[PDB]
Amino acid sequence: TRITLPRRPAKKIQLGKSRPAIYHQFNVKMELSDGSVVIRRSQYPKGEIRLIQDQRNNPLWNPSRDDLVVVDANSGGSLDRFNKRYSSLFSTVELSEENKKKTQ
Amino acid sequence: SLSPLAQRVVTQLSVMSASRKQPKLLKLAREDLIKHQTIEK
Amino acid sequence: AKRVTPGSLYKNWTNTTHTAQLQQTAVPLALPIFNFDDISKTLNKVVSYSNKQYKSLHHLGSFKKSQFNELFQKPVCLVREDATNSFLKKLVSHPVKKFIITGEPGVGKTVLLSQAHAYAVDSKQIIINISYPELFLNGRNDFSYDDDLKLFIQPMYLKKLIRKILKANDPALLKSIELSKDYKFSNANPKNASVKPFVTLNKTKNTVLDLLSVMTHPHNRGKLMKAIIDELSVQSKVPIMFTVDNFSKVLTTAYSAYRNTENKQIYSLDLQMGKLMMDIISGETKFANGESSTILAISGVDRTNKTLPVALGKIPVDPYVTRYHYEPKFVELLQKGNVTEFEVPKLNKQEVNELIDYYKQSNVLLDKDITGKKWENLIDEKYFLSGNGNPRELLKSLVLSHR
Amino acid sequence: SRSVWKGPNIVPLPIREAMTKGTPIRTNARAATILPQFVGLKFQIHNGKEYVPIEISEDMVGHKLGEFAPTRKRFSYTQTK
Amino acid sequence: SANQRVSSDFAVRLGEELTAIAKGTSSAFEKRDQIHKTAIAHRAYIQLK
RNA sequence: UGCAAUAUGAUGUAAUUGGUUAACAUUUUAGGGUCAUGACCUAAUUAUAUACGUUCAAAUCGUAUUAUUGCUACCA
RNA sequence: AAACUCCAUAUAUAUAAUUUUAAUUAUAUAUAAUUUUAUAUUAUUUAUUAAUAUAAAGAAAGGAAUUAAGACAAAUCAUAAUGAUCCUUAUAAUAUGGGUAAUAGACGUGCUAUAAUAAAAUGAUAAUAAAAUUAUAUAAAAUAUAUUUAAUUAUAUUUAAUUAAUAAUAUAAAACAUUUUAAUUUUUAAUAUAUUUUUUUAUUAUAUAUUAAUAUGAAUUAUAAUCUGAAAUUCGAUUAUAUGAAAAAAGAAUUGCUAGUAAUACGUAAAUUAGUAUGUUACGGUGAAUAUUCUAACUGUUUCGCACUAAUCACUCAUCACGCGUUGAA
Ligand SMILES: Nc1nc2c(ncn2[C@@H]2O[C@H](COP(=O)(O)OP(=O)(O)OP(=O)(O)O)[C@@H](O)[C@H]2O)c(=O)[nH]1
Ligand SMILES: [Mg+2]
Ligand SMILES: [Mg+2]
Ligand SMILES: [Mg+2]
Ligand SMILES: [Mg+2]
Ligand SMILES: [Mg+2]
Ligand SMILES: [Mg+2]
Ligand SMILES: [Mg+2]
Ligand SMILES: [Mg+2]
Ligand SMILES: [Mg+2]
Ligand SMILES: [Mg+2]
Ligand SMILES: [Mg+2]
Ligand SMILES: [Mg+2]
Ligand SMILES: [Mg+2]
Ligand SMILES: [Mg+2]
Ligand SMILES: [Mg+2]
Ligand SMILES: [Mg+2]
Ligand SMILES: [Mg+2]
Ligand SMILES: [Mg+2]
Ligand SMILES: [Mg+2]
Ligand SMILES: [Mg+2]
Repeated sequence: TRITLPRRPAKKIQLGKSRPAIYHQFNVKMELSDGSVVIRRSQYPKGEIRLIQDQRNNPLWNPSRDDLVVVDANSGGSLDRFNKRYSSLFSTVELSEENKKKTQ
Repeated sequence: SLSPLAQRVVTQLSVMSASRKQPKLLKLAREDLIKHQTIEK
Repeated sequence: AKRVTPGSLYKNWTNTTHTAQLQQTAVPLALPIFNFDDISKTLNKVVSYSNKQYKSLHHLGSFKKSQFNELFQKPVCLVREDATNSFLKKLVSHPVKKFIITGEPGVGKTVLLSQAHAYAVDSKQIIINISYPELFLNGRNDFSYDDDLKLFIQPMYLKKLIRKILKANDPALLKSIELSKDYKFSNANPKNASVKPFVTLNKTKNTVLDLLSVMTHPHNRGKLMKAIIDELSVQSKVPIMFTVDNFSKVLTTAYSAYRNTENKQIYSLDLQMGKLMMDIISGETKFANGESSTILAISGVDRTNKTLPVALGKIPVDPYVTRYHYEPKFVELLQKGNVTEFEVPKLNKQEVNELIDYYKQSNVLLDKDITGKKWENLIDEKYFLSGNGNPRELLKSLVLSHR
Repeated sequence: SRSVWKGPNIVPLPIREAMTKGTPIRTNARAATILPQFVGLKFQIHNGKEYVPIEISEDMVGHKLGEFAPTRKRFSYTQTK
Repeated sequence: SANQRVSSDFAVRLGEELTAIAKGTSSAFEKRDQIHKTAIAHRAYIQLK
């Protein structure tokens, strides 16, 4: 019932002729949420990449900072449309109007 | 006769393998070998 | 697989009757020849055209579908005296010669146009006929935008129309005209294509006969037609008669199906083959020759709006009507040139009598009206069934309606 | 879909205790919309006989509280053959 | 017999078939003939009621 | 140290001078049903077993797999 | 049972000062038909007779309401009312929600398809109706946006006129001209043709390559958004872009219709609503063909049998299982 691809007769790699494995890697630049950049070795042919969510904008790794904005992927799903759809209500008036319910 | 999944995994294991991807052995002259020995020391 | 053997009728009824030679079996009959100078001699007679008129009226497209032109060897006309004579007489004697033919569906608006074309070929005139204007306004042809001639051009229809003009009009009459300007076009002729990229014309040494013959590229064919019409406008030797049939389509379809590069629909006047055709009726294109003459004809296969009634003065002007049903620019273009109408009167009992006589002679009637009917009763009944003199209804009663 | 110009459907429900303390909001108002202010609050939505607990995620905003409290549970045909 | 022709218009097909029958190239004469032969065969069963 | 025949099923089954389907039957599909028993339809399974030759035809001759016949050895 | 009756038919008479015009109309009364004669032929209770023939005169031809007695202990105690019972801090009252709406195989009755004797787009001196609704209403024109000249369809903004033979719902729609329309190389281009020009005849391309999988179908989904309502989540109808499934006319069997009927990709109005019909109830448009020889199936009577009579769902024959009695034999 199992599916497997057949084993071909392995080529014999003689004693002393066995070379190491050096896969092709690029010196890729990786930008964090802040302006910091780290050079690293990657096998993907992309020399440059930036991150939107990472260590530099996580509360657990950033306890001391007072203000810390969070963000997610853009142009995907229906995110932020729950705000774009309602323009009449906008940002402290709602906070004041949410004072109490007076129910018991 | 193979499946498209079989082809995909064969490509993945091609990326694994060293066949048809490694360059020639590095053979250095005697003088450059001595240079390299000094570098490493 | 290919079940359509050659020579088998596969199109609709109308197309089959129109294209298939249903007249190969028709009966030959000696009839008078259509000539205006002998109109007093053939005032009320079912007369046939001459070979000149038949070779013409064909390239021009004077004979159409759904006319029962196949019941006879070749198309024939009754001449009449209140439509053909009453029209051609004023055409000859009217200071400004531009008319539009109106009437009810089936009256003979086309046949009268064909009679006018026959008179033109008889009277040695250069004829331009556009016939069905839906072809260049429907969107089934190619177009482009000409930077110099700031208009849209339609190379396929332009080629067809220039070929119509050249193949119909007389080589002698066309060669009699000498060019006034020098025109330089591109070359699209396979012969001498590589040697010369542009063909050249010269003043008073070439003629319109080969001006039409030159073959240019699609993008330059618009300028080609501009040259044709401008030279024919400045010539003053032989008259030029310009004719458009089914003018209702153009005066009701202001915006073509041709769509601009931004979803807009291109305006008919913004599109060439409408500007050329409208400037001549309006009077921007002046023909030097005295008796050029212009004729238009509406069709009953087209919707009606207030444009034509307001242009002809049949009703007042209502400015609140929507553009889909009233077009002040078209009205203004029609009124700037003093176009006058011409309603084709319906047939009389005597006209029906002569038509039925000819139909009997040609054997297109039935035992029903040949055996048990007396001529007076038959003519009265058909005159009554034809809506008191509608030729199409008369033919349908006689031939099509079998029970 | 409720017309946007009317504004979101909002019902009086207690949120001040929900933020100041950890008290969950138990309610039968299944037709109320999940505004951006409820994220992180624990709700107990009535399903017909019992209150189902749910935590509000940033994606639930714009939906109705009653979409995550099924009222009827799945059908199972007992063939016995 | 007219529906076995090519024209997309029933009027054209029917006119073609009627023309064929007028010139005597119908494909149902054999049906008439078979029915008539069967009647000739069953003449005996006739019983004036 | 050589050779023989088997299977389209949920219950086996066509046959002989060359192109194409190989019953039943089984089953909720079910016949005709006065709501009704209890005789097709409708509802399941062949793909000439992976090879070799030919005219626009190979079930037909070899080998080989699902494996139970009958001789010789039977003074090892 | 027929007649009497209501909707329809014809005629008259009376009302409308023909600007509630539909006088081609409205509805009050009466008349008429459940049609009359004349010769023909078969016949035949003899002429007093029917079935036909059809010269004649008449406008004259339909429809629905009414379905007895007995029955099937047919349906209804959920339209309401009721006898017996059975709940009385419930089996009686209120609100918040969730049920009635779930989905394996079945089964009815309908809607929409599967293309060319047929489906879309246009038809402004607006081709042609009937019957209804509007004080718990109705929505004309007009202006804005979806979408660019318009128009057409959806929403908003204003609400005109009319409680209505007067405004409005509402320019019926199919027919009928025109254009198109894949399977289809049955097509479209390029040049040439010529008396088919909205067209045909040539030579090339339109050929993964002729017997079903679109430019048919609109189910199922994604996302804006809009109506009504306090509120569509479970569960309401809408336009917009996208999505584009099954279906290539259907097996035993089977349904309705005999004329203004069936059929109709013909539409129209009302009831039930704050809102939502593929249902119900009504109105008109266009309009068929088929029939005088079958076994069967129901009935109204009839004739033959009857041991049934709360009557064939009748009644009624045993030995074997249960208890008690009496007599044989031995
Ligand atoms: N002999 C003869 N036939 C005529 C005449 N006029 C009309 N007919 C016939 O009647 C038909 C009427 O069609 P047309 O002549 O196109 O009439 P029309 O009024 O132009 O028609 P639409 O354009 O469709 O409104 C013609 O095709 C002829 O068959 C005439 O003068 N003589
Ligand atoms: Mg015409
Ligand atoms: Mg021994
Ligand atoms: Mg009665
Ligand atoms: Mg009764
Ligand atoms: Mg019951
Ligand atoms: Mg009660
Ligand atoms: Mg229900
Ligand atoms: Mg029913
Ligand atoms: Mg169709
Ligand atoms: Mg449709
Ligand atoms: Mg109309
Ligand atoms: Mg009315
Ligand atoms: Mg309006
Ligand atoms: Mg239509
Ligand atoms: Mg479609
Ligand atoms: Mg739908
Ligand atoms: Mg659906
Ligand atoms: Mg309603
Ligand atoms: Mg009786
Ligand atoms: Mg009885």
